Amino acid sequence: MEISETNIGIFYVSKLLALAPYSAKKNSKGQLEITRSWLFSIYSVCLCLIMVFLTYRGLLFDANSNIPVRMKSATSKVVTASDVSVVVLAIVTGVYCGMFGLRATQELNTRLDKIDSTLSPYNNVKKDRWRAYAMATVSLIVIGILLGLDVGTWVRMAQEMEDTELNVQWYIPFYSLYFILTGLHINFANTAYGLGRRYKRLNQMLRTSYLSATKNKSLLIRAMADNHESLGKCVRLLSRFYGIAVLFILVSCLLHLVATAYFLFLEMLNKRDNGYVWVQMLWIIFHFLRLLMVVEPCHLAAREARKTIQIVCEIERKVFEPILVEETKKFWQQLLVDDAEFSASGLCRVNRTILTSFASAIATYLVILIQFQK
Amino acid sequence: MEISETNIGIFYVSKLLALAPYSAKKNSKGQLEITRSWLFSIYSVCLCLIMVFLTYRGLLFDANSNIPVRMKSATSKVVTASDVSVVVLAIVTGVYCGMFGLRATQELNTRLDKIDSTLSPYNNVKKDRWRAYAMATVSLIVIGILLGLDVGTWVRMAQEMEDTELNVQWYIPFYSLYFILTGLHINFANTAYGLGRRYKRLNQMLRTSYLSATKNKSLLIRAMADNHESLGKCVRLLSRFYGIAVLFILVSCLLHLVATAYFLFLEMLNKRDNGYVWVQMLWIIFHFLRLLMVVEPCHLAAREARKTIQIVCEIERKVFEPILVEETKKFWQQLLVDDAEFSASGLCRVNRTILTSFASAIATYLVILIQFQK
Amino acid sequence: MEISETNIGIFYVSKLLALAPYSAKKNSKGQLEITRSWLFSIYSVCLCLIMVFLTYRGLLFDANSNIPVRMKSATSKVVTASDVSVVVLAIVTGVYCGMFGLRATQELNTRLDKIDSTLSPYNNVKKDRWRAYAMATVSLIVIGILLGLDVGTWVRMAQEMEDTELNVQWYIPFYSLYFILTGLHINFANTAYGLGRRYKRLNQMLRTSYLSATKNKSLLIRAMADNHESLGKCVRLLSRFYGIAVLFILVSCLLHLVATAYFLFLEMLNKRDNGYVWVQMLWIIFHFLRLLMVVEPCHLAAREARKTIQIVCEIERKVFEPILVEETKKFWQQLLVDDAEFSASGLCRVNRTILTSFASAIATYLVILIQFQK
Amino acid sequence: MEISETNIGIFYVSKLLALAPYSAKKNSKGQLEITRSWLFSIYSVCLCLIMVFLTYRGLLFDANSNIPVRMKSATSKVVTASDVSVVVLAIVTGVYCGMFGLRATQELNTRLDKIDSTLSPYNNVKKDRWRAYAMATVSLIVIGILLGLDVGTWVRMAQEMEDTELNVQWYIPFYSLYFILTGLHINFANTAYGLGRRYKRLNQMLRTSYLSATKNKSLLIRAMADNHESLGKCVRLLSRFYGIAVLFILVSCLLHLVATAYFLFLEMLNKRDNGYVWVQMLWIIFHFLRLLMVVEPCHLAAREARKTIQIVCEIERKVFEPILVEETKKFWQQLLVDDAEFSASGLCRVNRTILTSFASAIATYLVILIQFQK
Ligand SMILES: OC[C@H]1O[C@](O)(CO)[C@@H](O)[C@@H]1O
Ligand SMILES: OC[C@H]1O[C@](O)(CO)[C@@H](O)[C@@H]1O
Ligand SMILES: OC[C@H]1O[C@](O)(CO)[C@@H](O)[C@@H]1O
Ligand SMILES: OC[C@H]1O[C@](O)(CO)[C@@H](O)[C@@H]1O
Repeated sequence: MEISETNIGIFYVSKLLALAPYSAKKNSKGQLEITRSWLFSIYSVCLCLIMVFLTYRGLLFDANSNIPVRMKSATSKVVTASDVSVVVLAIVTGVYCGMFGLRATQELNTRLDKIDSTLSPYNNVKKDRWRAYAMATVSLIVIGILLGLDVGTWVRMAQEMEDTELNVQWYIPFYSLYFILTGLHINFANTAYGLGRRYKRLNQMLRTSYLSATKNKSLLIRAMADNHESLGKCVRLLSRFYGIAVLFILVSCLLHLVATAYFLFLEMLNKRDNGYVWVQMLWIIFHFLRLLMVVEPCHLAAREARKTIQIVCEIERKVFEPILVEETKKFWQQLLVDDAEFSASGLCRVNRTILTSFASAIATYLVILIQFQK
Repeated sequence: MEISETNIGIFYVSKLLALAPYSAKKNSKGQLEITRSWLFSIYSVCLCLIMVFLTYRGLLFDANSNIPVRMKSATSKVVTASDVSVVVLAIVTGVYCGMFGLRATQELNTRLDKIDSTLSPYNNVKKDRWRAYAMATVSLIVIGILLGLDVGTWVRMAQEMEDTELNVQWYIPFYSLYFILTGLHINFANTAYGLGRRYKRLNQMLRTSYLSATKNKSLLIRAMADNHESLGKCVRLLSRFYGIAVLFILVSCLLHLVATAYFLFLEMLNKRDNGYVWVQMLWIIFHFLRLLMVVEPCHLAAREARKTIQIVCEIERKVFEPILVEETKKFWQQLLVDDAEFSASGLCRVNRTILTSFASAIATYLVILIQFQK
Repeated sequence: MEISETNIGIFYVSKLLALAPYSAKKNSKGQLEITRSWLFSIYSVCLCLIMVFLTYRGLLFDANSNIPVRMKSATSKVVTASDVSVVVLAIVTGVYCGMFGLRATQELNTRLDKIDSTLSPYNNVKKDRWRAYAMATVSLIVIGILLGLDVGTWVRMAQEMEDTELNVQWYIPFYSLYFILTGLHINFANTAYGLGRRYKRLNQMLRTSYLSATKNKSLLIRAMADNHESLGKCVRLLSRFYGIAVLFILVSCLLHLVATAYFLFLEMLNKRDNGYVWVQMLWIIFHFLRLLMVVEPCHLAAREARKTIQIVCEIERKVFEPILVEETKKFWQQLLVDDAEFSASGLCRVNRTILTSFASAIATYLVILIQFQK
Repeated sequence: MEISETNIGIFYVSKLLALAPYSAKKNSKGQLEITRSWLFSIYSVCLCLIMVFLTYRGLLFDANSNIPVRMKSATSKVVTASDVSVVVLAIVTGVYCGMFGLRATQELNTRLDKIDSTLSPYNNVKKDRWRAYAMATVSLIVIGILLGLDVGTWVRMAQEMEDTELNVQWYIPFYSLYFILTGLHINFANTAYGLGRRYKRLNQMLRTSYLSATKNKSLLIRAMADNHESLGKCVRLLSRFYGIAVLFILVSCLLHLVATAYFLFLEMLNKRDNGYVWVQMLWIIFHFLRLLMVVEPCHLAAREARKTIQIVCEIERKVFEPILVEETKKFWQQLLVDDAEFSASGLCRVNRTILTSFASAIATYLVILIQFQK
């Protein structure tokens, strides 16, 4: 995860949501330093364990309730349990990654500091801060009104048939855990989008400074080679930090994209109220947007990294000095060798192609289950 | 999309079908210039919106009609809605690509002009114009008689049980939108086939001029290197212009190849008239041909681009001059680096392998659905 | 397809089976010449058309017979029609490839002649002839007793309930077409195995002559580079000749591996005679062996082609002369560039990985269909 | 398989379990020599044949018993037969690989001896021996208590309804064969983990000795190039030795991960005793751990092999001598050329991506079968 004074609200939100128990303390030479927060580590572990235990306790309390609200069936129980358990797994993986990842975070931030140090000409900070804050605020607000609307529609259905108020607020830990899931998505989307933006700036350096004695050109070549190595290693560091968390996030998103669609189809077939149908449509849209927050930044970063050698050849021809050509040859050898694709801890490569495979899964399941219903 | 006086009827047809609101005006130095047509942009947006609203209005009017003609079932409604909605999505994506794509079209045509400028020896214009016009006319005619036959068979079935004339002409916007889909297929097939033909000419240059002082050979090497870069970038420009349109076209084609087959199987099982069965067989053949108009040109272009280094090695050995060998080394470095595969906006690579995967999908669905029917 | 005096019986059998209407006439300078046989081309087209029409006529005659023997059901009809039609498609594709492939065959044989010309030290002809003749004889004999056993078991079942003799010999064209399918498999297996054996000899040249003035070493380097180009181009020529025929062969083999397994499962569930069960087990084994006659030779050829640069590096280090090192550098550049994987006309790459995918299909279908039966 | 005095207990256990009929005899010059044990080869073949015949005899004896214990159904019979037969196939493949693999084992051990000879600085033997012995003991113990618990729960269920003691001990050969399967897993996990650890040491050599006259640096470069070749060839030797055994192990693991899950779901639906449910949960966990003993070591080895050129570039820049740079260029050419991914005899590449595909299979089957049950 990325820690910087460009956008420190994201780090504070992640720490609040028990996903980054860290401390951001400066020294005199700038260089924001990330240290382990022992007071916040125990807070994160306690909050994660308490929230998971609470949502599971509410889950089995609804299951054992006299009139169940959310899980009253042989199949509704299984699907609701799968949804809650996959959300719990995503939360636990995010907390585990944020806890035992201090060294990876420190190394990634140290590399990013040197990356930003030599990217001055197109280092526009205000726009980056505004974009990051807007993305975080929009994500938190959309999930806030989504959880509020979900509470409202479930309250409406429960009151349709202490009545049910405690039965429906038994899922408050579930929505609190959804909040932590949104925070984890915010963190990963910020880090990957920052890596992609730095790759864009790296591509821009060679695109404008060269395709427009002279040892400054050789210095720029060496600095950009170091920058491309640092970005390629930062992608690997991110894959070490949130690789399994992103895997479980993708699994949760696929499971939700299947289960919410199945619930919407069943509810439409039963010819019930329009509120639950609209809420499930909003949930499907939100799940699609959530999926377009992990595959999209990784795809952008990989595509921008791949677009460096294709411009490096241009300097390879548009050079005459015997030293700068050798330097560009080394850079070309790098880009022939380097590969900066995000990996979900080695199981899969996160990019837009997943969007196809997920569909190839969903269009399968939605073809099977529906045909079993009718 | 490609604009040239070699075949200007395709551009005029695309502009008529609300898919290319552009103006082709020359200057004195040849160089056909493509400008944004503000009068035609509003016409395109109005036609697209009106056509989509009209086909949807007819869709729900048939659904709410006293005796529905095309959608009278719980499953027929869903499948017909899926077909109409996927056609609508393809049309909307094509219009959106043709509207917000002026810069990409201008850059692609500017690059293609320089490509054709230095490909004189095998620049045969009359055959290219005849082939493009024949392909466009055949596509439009086949879809015309197909829509006419579909109107006829649906009229026959509707009259089998204002009677039904307004109910059956409620789908005239649907067939008008199918016409725009055919026009979009024509446009993409023309552009991709032109890129492939230029790749073939590029391969022919090095295949005949070298495998048969002398600085003309070095000049030809440099010109062909520039040509291969321009073609590789033109493939990327096309992937930027029609990348998502081709994705939605492939999705529509897969959905139709499944739905038309399911309808044919159901209709054969019900033992009804032979006209609808033959019309659906023709529709399946047309959908297969439509699929063999996006994967086929992209596959041809990629295969012809891949067949350049495999001939570049021949000059790499069949050269003696110290400068021409270095030039061929740079060209070889390009072809080792370059990749000219069309991408459907990053989700998938369009080639003949899709034909396999589509089958692996269809043979799945046609195995499931049929087993659910029997 | 490969024509040589090393094994001319395979070519004669292929010509007899309407799969190679060619003439093998020598000139004084050795160099067996393949010419188009106009007398045999019309024979091949007539035999193919007559056989296809005859098997289809018998198919619909059994379907319309008073007591059908092989197709008396709603599903048995469909599965039997699929089997017969896929066999017919394979036969038609093989005949079409053998007819409009004179130029490809001539070029492939011309390249193979030069390949064998400079592979003298390990050119062992008697073993190659014996292996090819044994493979062809074993394939023909196994299919002969398989068709005989199939005739016997179907006669037994038909007589269990002109009685049925004409109804059961209505499928004699089907088994005659199976004979042509076996001949096509023999042809492709001979050609691909010859390409693989020549790749093995090429790998052996560099493995023994170098890893054991001296311009003979440079001559050997140049000759082996030419040989590797000729083999890589011969693989492409074979992919042009039998690319679609191999695709339809793989489709037929997958369809048969599914259908025969489904029939065996159904017959075991019905608790009928053991003869049909054993015949279907033999048919499944034969279909598996048939599949291990297209993926196996292509996989062997690709694996042996890939094992050339991995030994080329050895000479790259074990050389001292400034000219031989440059020659080995060119050879290494080839093997870095070259790719000699057989392609089924671009849809898929034929290798052992298909064996996995086929299973991933079969284990799917055999899981679905069976669960639908019980 | 790896034979060394570092861990000789694994070899002795494998020989005892009829998976390595070899003899480890030293000569005076160290260099542990592996010879074929004719006394142990016949013992291995007899034990394998007797065990397979015994488990099959017990299988059909339970099937033909008056009151079947494990297979009393139309589907339970099929699933139990599939499990037992896939275990038998894995055992037979392991025995066949261990018998006809003397040359491959000898070559692999000879290469590994030279690998370990020049890896002295980080050659820590005590930790390697402790880790290997602990892994083997833990695997054997976990499978021992698992088979004991399985015997106990099956005895409990059988006594719930000579009573059944001989019927339940009719599966003692099945659990004895499971022991041999565990031994095969131990052998492959030891060999692949040793290859990965040697790759780690190779990566460490260049990571510490260079990234910290001088011909010792060139000597180290040459030695590490030879080491990387030897490791790449040792991976190929392992793929030759246990390639098909690992394929059948993966097939068995997938079949078990599906069948045990189906049994657990059915047993939970039937609302039976908790002991069988907990035993099946333990079996699922053990099968997952077994799967994380073939994909995990191969993935680690491939990932560590891929992390060599990415550090080789560092010496490529951090060198000044004209000879050491040329040596590093040759090493870079290797790592650009080399590929050290384990292959299951060419059908598939064993890595963590399989974990995804297996899930994509399981999540399919568990979606189908369950929907067929309800
Ligand atoms: O409660 C929120 C979660 O449960 C569902 O609403 C099920 O209807 C899912 O769509 C969503 O992920
Ligand atoms: O109306 C044309 C469209 O609707 C169908 O005819 C359904 O029968 C499809 O085959 C076709 O794509
Ligand atoms: O007639 C031979 C063909 O038909 C079947 O026997 C069906 O039982 C198939 O197994 C085989 O391919
Ligand atoms: O007997 C052990 C084997 O049989 C099962 O227990 C079936 O319940 C499997 O889980 C296991 O692989």
